Amino acid sequence: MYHGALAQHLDIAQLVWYAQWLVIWTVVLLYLRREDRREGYPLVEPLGLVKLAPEDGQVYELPYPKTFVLPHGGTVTVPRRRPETRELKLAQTDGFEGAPLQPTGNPLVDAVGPASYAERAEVVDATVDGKAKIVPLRVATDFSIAEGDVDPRGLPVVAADGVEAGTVTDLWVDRSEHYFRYLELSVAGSARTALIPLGFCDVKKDKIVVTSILSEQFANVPRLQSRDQITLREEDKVSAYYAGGLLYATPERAESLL
Amino acid sequence: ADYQTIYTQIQARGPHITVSGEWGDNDRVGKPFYSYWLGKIGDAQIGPIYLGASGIAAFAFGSTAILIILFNMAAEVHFDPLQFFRQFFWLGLYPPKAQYGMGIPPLHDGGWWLMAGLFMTLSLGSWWIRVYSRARALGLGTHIAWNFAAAIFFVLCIGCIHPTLVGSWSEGVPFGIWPHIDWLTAFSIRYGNFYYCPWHGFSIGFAYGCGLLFAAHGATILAVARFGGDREIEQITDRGTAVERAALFWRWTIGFNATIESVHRWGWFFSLMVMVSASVGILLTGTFVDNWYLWCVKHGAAPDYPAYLPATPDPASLPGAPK
Amino acid sequence: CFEPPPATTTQTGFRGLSMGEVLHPATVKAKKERDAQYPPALAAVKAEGPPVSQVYKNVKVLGNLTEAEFLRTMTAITEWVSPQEGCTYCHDENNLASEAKYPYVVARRMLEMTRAINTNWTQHVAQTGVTCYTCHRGTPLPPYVRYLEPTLPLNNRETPTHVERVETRSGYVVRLAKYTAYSALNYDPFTMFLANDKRQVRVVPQTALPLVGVSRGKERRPLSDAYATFALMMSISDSLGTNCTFCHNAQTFESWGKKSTPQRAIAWWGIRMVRDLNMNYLAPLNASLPASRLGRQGEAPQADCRTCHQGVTKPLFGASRLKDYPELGPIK
Amino acid sequence: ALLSFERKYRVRGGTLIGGDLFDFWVGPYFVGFFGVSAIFFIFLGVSLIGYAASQGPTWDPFAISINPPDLKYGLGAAPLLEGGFWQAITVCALGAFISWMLREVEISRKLGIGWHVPLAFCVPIFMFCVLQVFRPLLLGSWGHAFPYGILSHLDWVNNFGYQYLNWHYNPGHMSSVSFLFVNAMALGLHGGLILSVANPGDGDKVKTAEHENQYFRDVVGYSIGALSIHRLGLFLASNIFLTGAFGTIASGPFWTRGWPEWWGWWLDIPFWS
Ligand code: BCB
Ligand code: BCB
Ligand code: BCB
Ligand SMILES: C/C=C1/c2cc3[nH]c4c(c3C)C(=O)[C@H](C(=O)OC)c4c3nc(cc4[nH]c(cc(n2)[C@@H]1C)c(C(C)=O)c4C)[C@@H](C)[C@@H]3CCC(=O)OC/C=C(\C)CCC[C@@H](C)CCC[C@@H](C)CCCC(C)C
Ligand SMILES: C/C=C1/c2cc3[nH]c4c(c3C)C(=O)[C@H](C(=O)OC)c4c3nc(cc4[nH]c(cc(n2)[C@@H]1C)c(C(C)=O)c4C)[C@@H](C)[C@@H]3CCC(=O)OC/C=C(\C)CCC[C@H](C)CCC[C@H](C)CCCC(C)C
Ligand SMILES: CC(C)=CCC/C(C)=C/CC/C(C)=C/CC/C(C)=C/CC/C(C)=C/CC/C(C)=C/CC/C(C)=C/CC/C(C)=C/CC/C(C)=C/CC1=C(C)C(=O)c2ccccc2C1=O
Ligand code: HEC
Ligand code: HEC
Ligand code: HEC
Ligand code: HEC
Ligand SMILES: CC(C)=CCC/C(C)=C/C=C/C(C)=C/C=C/C(C)=C/C=C\C=C(C)\C=C\C=C(/C)CC/C=C(\C)CCCC(C)C
Ligand SMILES: CCCCCCCCCCCC[N+](C)(C)[O-]
Ligand SMILES: CCCCCCCCCCCC[N+](C)(C)[O-]
Ligand SMILES: [Fe+2]
Repeated sequence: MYHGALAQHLDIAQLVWYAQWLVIWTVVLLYLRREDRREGYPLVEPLGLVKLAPEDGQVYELPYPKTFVLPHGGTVTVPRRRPETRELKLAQTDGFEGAPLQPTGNPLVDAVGPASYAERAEVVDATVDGKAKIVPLRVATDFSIAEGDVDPRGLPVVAADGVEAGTVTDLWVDRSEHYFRYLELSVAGSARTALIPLGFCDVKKDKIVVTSILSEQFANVPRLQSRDQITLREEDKVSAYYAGGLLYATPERAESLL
Repeated sequence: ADYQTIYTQIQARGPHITVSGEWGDNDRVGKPFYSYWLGKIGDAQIGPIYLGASGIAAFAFGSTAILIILFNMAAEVHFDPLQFFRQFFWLGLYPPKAQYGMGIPPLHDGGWWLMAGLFMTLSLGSWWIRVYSRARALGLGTHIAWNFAAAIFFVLCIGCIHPTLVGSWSEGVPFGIWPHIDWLTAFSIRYGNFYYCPWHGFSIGFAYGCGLLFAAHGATILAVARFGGDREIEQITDRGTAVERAALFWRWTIGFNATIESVHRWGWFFSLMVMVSASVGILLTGTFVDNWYLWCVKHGAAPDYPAYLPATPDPASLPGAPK
Repeated sequence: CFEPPPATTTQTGFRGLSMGEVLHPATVKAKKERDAQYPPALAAVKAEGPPVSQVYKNVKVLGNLTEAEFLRTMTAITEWVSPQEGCTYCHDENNLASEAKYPYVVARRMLEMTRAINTNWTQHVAQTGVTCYTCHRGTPLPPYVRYLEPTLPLNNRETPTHVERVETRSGYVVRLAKYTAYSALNYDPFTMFLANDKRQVRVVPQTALPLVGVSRGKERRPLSDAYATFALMMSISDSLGTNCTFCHNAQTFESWGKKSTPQRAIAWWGIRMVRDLNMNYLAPLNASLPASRLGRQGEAPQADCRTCHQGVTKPLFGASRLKDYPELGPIK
Repeated sequence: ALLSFERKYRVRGGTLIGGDLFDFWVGPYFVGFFGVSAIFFIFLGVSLIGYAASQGPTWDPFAISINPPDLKYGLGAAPLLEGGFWQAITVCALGAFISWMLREVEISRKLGIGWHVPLAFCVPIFMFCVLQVFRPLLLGSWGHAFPYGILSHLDWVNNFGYQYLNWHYNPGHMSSVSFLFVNAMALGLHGGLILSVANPGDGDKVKTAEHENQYFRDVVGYSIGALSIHRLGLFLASNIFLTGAFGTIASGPFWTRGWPEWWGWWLDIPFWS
């Protein structure tokens, strides 16, 4: 006799082989792939005429809604319907649905393509204690630049075209993670300040190089509602403006690199 | 290029943060000190550290196991300091060499090994409590502890469960650098080549998979660091452009995508399955399968090849051949 | 701490299986030169006159040879075994029939052993055969022998450090490692598998599922058996200056047919030959050797694969003297 | 068709080559010039595999095996059935992998995100080249490369390792394995930490970045940080192959003995010998 041998010419390991695959596919398809759909669903498509076709499939692929109880009050439920009625200054380039869209105006200002921001909440991200998380050092006086690193305060900001766009006036730090996330500068020729994510900054000892946008485009950087405070959506608007420059700073950037 | 993804150009400093737990706040010891260079690629703050009964116990049980092993290793070189340093990697504490079944082997042939295993196990269990309780104390889910439990379970599988299932302590993993490595080949050989064990294959698929996923996820978050993608918690509760772009990158590349929260579930799952798959494989080995290669031949999966040099009949089966 | 390319590689298995030898040219060259020291065969002599069984007085093995043929054998033996010591190593210069010197009696037994090897173990030595030189290489004490406990250096012609000395307990692990291609396997494959026929090398099941009756508790061979067999294979590989794929398709070490090369079968016969040599010819010699030749357990030095092969898949790369000295076998 | 937030991102541009020619989507998939070349290489490679297999002894998924040429063919071409198919399939594979990587660059460009993913993907492509091209080139024969078979490639890995007696003692392997283990462990830690903070359970409140850092500071006395754990993860994963490659390339071209013996550089120092 043999340990593991069963009737019908089969054995225990052989059965477990099928069971393992069943467990794997069940978790992957029924659980994980549904968790993957808590954002962006149900999908959308051009109608042109009032029609109703929810489709069983749109219900089957979704998991039951979950609700997050926020640390500072309120709740968030996903998935949930989140239509984007915001007018997009984009036009079709061709007829087929797979065709890309083309901006109709200034993509950076209109916020389309890589210049798009998400409809995040217009609330100030908070520290565990309920204070504003991302703030300038003028406010977070108990914070400072580590000894050994460049203090950008006072340095000029040089855009992709080589011309000075303004002067750095402060640094916005993440009080929750002790990490700088933005630099604030005065825009030359204009009468305003503007933030820029550090990820778009090449910090040199004598200057801050920014290749994402040209000097002139600094004038239209999204503005904050408050001076020493920034909302989650504003951070998205600011970061997205510069990213948009990577593809739209000049007409050439959107065309093939090679 | 986003230089911030390589290292932190301008580091920040501020009062250290302390999040109160339901208990144990008075068990935190030390004074946080900072490292400027570590701050280039990570948080500059080191310490303080939490003590607590679980952690202390873990070190007590662990230190004992370690001393049992080190002492037996020292005996291997007749307690000579120079040879101990030189031969370290080659030294080890072995399970019983003789077959006593499940009988407690004498100290000189498996006894000390069994003792070290017991203390290591207690050490692992104690540290698990720390991993679990710290989460609950800080009001966090226990996802990490459940993953850690699977890793611990696998160690128990190769350490004592498989041995108990076949009825022999001689099958355990010895303690030592090279010695625990040698066991791998001894075990694979004894059970007909582990490459043919499906669960060895599953475990590898998930391990390689973890490599693929962390490289992919790590790179994805760095790619959207300019949009604050690293602040995953709030990207989960309030989707930002960082994760919309991350999702679209993958959707446009492979045809489907995850969410900033679910990708962590995929990673947690893949990591978990490395240990779960390995454990199932070890539980089936010796218990219900004796030779994995032959098991695959039996089920028609094993590849076969023509001979290059002449096919060679087993000499032992030839007519008139000796024993 | 590396070997500069190119590397010589051969194929020993179906294409795509990564099977074959991996050799370093400079090493191969150095070994061929060492082995090339094999003295050439002595000039042939006319077989004239009566057999030495009538001419001499104490010839028991080579009695059928003529005087000239016989003296030719003695010259070769001196060349192969004691070229530095000379005829008197085994002989009393005043009475060539005397057995007073211990090497004489041992040599006679060795003549019988050599003839047995070339006559009874052709399954291993084929028509290449062996001569006294194969093992001795020009010295009374063969450079590569084994005792009942691992010894270092492997080549006894090299002066051992204090830690290599078998009396120094602190160096045991190293004495073991250097006998198993530097692995940390805690087993001595010589005493376990080559000194005698008490153990089985095979440790892999021949069925997919565990047979009820031999797969639980004390019915089972300890896993240590698998480590030990792995140790023997590491030792065998190093002894022949080759790797596992020279004999096995690692897909299944336990299978023969297309899963093993002809060399593996020859190796199998070699294990039987060595056990025969050790149990029936070499081990019994401890009663004829001086205490200074015996191991700490009173054992006489014995043979393993390296004793003849000395790092080459074929001893002396296949060199032969079989036809030059038919008196050494095969004996019809 | 489109995720609810996807439309605004589907703009033209970002390509490396081709421009508007292939700048479009097919279902969820972005095409692009490299999307076209990828499909080309995939179709060709898979077709070659299928035809090569049809000339083989079996249709079983696990047993099928398309192998390289005998070592004797060196770096030259070999008859189709005797390694030729394998050679063609290898070229298609490389073309497909590289096209896939460059396509990811175009997708990254269009979205305005960093090129970190495709850059990371270059690592496994590189390892594939180390195994199938670089090492075989150094040894002088395509025949040293691994075969294409679900189980047969394991037989190759197996024999390759044993060609050096015990591959586990290979220093480059030891590094590679350590990175594999720590990366799998770290991924579990990272995924678990994030999930534990967003899912405290029992109706409790979602926690914070502060709680994140507090957890590991308490458990191990240090917390690398939110952004840093992602850089670390990419570093750990990448090094599985970046360091492993050295152990692979060294076996044969720079070392022909067993790997355990290599450690003689340490063990055989006369001082303690
Ligand atoms: C130096 C060592 C090597 C190695 C060692 C290795 C081991 C030891 C094991 C595997 C295993 C596996 N390997 Mg192999 N491997 C494979 C593919 C595979 C899979 C059949 C399987 C699981 C892989 C996985 O899930 O991780 C990546 C993970 C994920 C989650 C993404 C999905 C990947 C998908 C499963 C790949 C499917 C590939 C297809 C079967 C064939 C592709 C071509 C077709 C379409 C024509 C590829 C495609 C390549 C290439 C192109 O180089 C490769 C190279 C190598 N493997 C090296 C030669 N691999 C395991 C196995 O079960 O083998 C039977 C196993 O035990
Ligand atoms: C010749 C021998 C072979 C072999 C033998 C082997 C065996 C015998 C086993 C594996 C197993 C496994 N192998 Mg295989 N293997 C693998 C990969 C893998 C892993 C995916 C998997 C699980 C091991 C693990 O994660 O442990 C790393 C993780 C561990 C050990 C968990 C530790 C957790 C713990 C809490 C840590 C504690 C730390 C404390 C500080 C300790 C303190 C101690 C003190 C107190 C004393 C690959 C990719 C390859 C290739 C490329 O060839 C391969 C080839 C082979 N393996 C050969 C065929 N392999 C296992 C398996 O899956 O079997 C089915 C297994 O048991
Ligand atoms: C008996 C033989 C042994 C052996 C022999 C061995 C060799 C010979 C080599 C390794 C290597 C490696 N081994 Mg070792 N090994 C490992 C682990 C590992 C890996 C970390 C490492 C790299 C694997 C690799 O190259 O993938 C390669 C994977 C590639 C190239 C994947 C490329 C993917 C591609 C870009 C895209 C593919 C796409 C698909 C076709 C898509 C399909 C379509 C679908 C998905 C839609 C462990 C943990 C163990 C254990 C537990 O014992 C072990 C034991 C052993 N290994 C044995 C001792 N191992 C390698 C190494 O680094 O050594 C230093 C190596 O060369
Ligand atoms: C697929 C998923 C996997 C996975 C998962 C997870 N892995 C986890 C967790 C999860 C989820 C945790 O939550 C837990 C953790 O906390 O993370 C930070 C942990 C851990 N994984 C560790 C090691 C590890 N994981 C491995 C593998 C995998 N992990 C696989 C891959 C491997 C491999 C590959 O070998 C290793 C080596 C530890 C760091 C840690 C346990 C600590 C412990 O339990 O120790 C218990 C305590 C002790 C042994 C005492 C230590 C005493 C020391 C300091 C010596 C003192 C000597 C002194 C007294 C001498 C004096 C005398 C002398 C001078 C003469
Ligand atoms: C160190 C870092 C690691 C790492 C990293 C990353 N990994 C990535 C990315 C990153 C960052 C991506 O961005 C990219 C991706 O999109 O993710 C979703 C990707 C991907 N990693 C895949 C497989 C994978 N990653 C492995 C390993 C690691 N990944 C290591 C650990 C392994 C191992 C271990 O075996 C596997 C099997 C695919 C799923 C996917 C490419 C699909 C493709 O290229 O499309 C183009 C090609 C095809 C769809 C098919 C081509 C078929 C050819 C023509 C015919 C067959 C030829 C073939 C040689 C036959 C082999 C047979 C086999 C039995 C032997
Ligand atoms: C002969 C023959 C073969 C003929 C047919 C050829 C063919 C394929 C034709 C198709 C049709 C045509 C002509 C199409 C044109 C367009 C085109 C270029 C199509 C491509 C088709 C194709 C080749 C598809 C295969 C795609 C593919 C390689 C899939 C692999 C999927 C696998 C196994 C991935 C491994 C990793 C894994 C387990 C992932 C799951 C979890 C996910 C989704 C992680 C990604 C992810 C990460 C990592 C985040 O960090 C993240 C952060 C925040 C939000 C989201 C995410 C997120 O989604
Ligand atoms: C030991 C390794 C030997 C060396 C060196 C030499 N001889 Fe030898 N010889 C040896 C043995 C074992 C025997 C007996 C052979 C047998 O078949 O029994 C002999 C015998 C002789 C004899 C015969 C003496 C007699 O019985 O009358 C002679 C003449 C002889 N040996 C000569 C000889 C010479 C000249 C040597 C150096 C060239 C020499 N022997 C070396 C063993 C060994
Ligand atoms: C390897 C298989 C051998 C062959 C072939 C021959 N000999 Fe040998 N011999 C061998 C060993 C392992 C030993 C034991 C160790 C030792 O040195 O004693 C010997 C020993 C002798 C001796 C005595 C050596 C001494 O102690 O002084 C002699 C004189 C001797 N062998 C002679 C000899 C002759 C004449 C051979 C060919 C006919 C011959 N040996 C072959 C191993 C092997
Ligand atoms: C030919 C010279 C060999 C080399 C080189 C290696 N092996 Fe071997 N192996 C060989 C033989 C003749 C035998 C059988 C001996 C007998 O008395 O039956 C073996 C056996 C094994 C086994 C056991 C198989 C079984 O049936 O249980 C294993 C697992 C094995 N060999 C492994 C192995 C490895 C890893 C090697 C390189 C380090 C290796 N062998 C080399 C002959 C030869
Ligand atoms: C001298 C008495 C030997 C001992 C001890 C061992 N081997 Fe041997 N081996 C010997 C000879 C004279 C030959 C040559 C055969 C030829 O055709 O030239 C061999 C051959 C082998 C081979 C085959 C080599 C090949 O064909 O390429 C192998 C694999 C082999 N020997 C293995 C082997 C092993 C494993 C041994 C110890 C158990 C062993 N041999 C001892 C002589 C002697
Ligand atoms: C006792 C009875 C009745 C029942 C059984 C009890 C039981 C639960 C037994 C369990 C056994 C188990 C789980 C055994 C498992 C063994 C395993 C998996 C071991 C694996 C590998 C071990 C290795 C790598 C250990 C290496 C150890 C050493 C290097 C020595 C330790 C050294 C240190 C950690 C610090 C460095 C010290 C040095 C500088 C001097
Ligand atoms: C594996 C058994 C270990 C027993 C010894 C360790 C006990 C630790 C108890 C910790 C109690 C923690 N607490 C207070 C949070 O409940
Ligand atoms: C060891 C193999 C583990 C495989 C785990 C699953 C791999 C990824 C599966 C993706 C499936 C995608 N989709 C859209 C069909 O759901
Ligand atoms: Fe993450």
